[PDB]
Amino acid sequence: TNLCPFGEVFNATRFASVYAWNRKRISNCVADYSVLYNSASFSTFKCYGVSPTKLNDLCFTNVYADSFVIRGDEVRQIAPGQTGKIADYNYKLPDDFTGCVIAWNSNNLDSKVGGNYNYLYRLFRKSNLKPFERDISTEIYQAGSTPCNGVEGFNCYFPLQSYGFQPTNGVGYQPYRVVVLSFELLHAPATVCGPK
Amino acid sequence: QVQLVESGGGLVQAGGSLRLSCAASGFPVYRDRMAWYRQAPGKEREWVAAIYSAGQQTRYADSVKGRFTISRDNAKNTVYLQMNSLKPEDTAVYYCNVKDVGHHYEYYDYWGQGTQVTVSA
Repeated sequence: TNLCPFGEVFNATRFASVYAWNRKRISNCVADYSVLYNSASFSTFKCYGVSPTKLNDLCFTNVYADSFVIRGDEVRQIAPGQTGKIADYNYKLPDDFTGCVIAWNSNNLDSKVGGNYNYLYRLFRKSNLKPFERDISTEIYQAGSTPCNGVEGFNCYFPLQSYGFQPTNGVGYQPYRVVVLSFELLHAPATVCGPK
Repeated sequence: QVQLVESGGGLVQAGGSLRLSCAASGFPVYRDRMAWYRQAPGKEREWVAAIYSAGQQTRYADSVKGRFTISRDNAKNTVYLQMNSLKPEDTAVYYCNVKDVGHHYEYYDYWGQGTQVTVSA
């Protein structure tokens, strides 16, 4: 029924900023997870509620692939129960997450001589993101009680911040591409299954 | 490594125009946010204008709305502030500004040396 288009997700030329993280729905296709897990291409490949070696034996109603770019020392925030600027304000996994977090160093593709500042993360927000919530607004953040009126100033901040990805950065401040696979099984016929 | 150099400015009569430049070295001008501030004699440094890579591209303080326009040139790694219909209240030292994040999540404010802008009544 056609192979699932994982390459469309994992080898995309352009990845999203985490604040505007990208979601692709995967449905009606044969998924080979082992070829991802056993590729030796990833520095993180961990699953919650499923084993990585058993993914090829599982059927799901739908799969969601969320993808974005963060720095390496923030990869640890892409896990249930984690807190920090990324989990709080950018991309939040639920406590009962079933799926996989997959990450790899993308310095060879996302670093520029002179610095790559294209990737942004939300630095300020009034409250924490709910699980799988996406906030792409770009309003001036009111830190105090006086309204901002579209204007920076005292207690009034632009809420997005560039990562400063210089190629000479330490590995903790290097860019990592991240894909979060979410597996849903509902009481519908399974559309995404493993091979054989 | 990160450095901002303001140029432009000088003396102008009320109603005249000026273009300030901010040459950036160590980082690309295409980034989250680049800002212009100004500090008048005896006053607090205040935000004037900013250009953003996401959302509304430009924002301006109320007192300069409709009279200033900010822009960027990537080939020259520069940000410009075009100032029209200048008024004596616009007299100040002008600074460009960026806010960077470091390895240990420090937030550093980078300023240039400033350029003097004088508008005579």
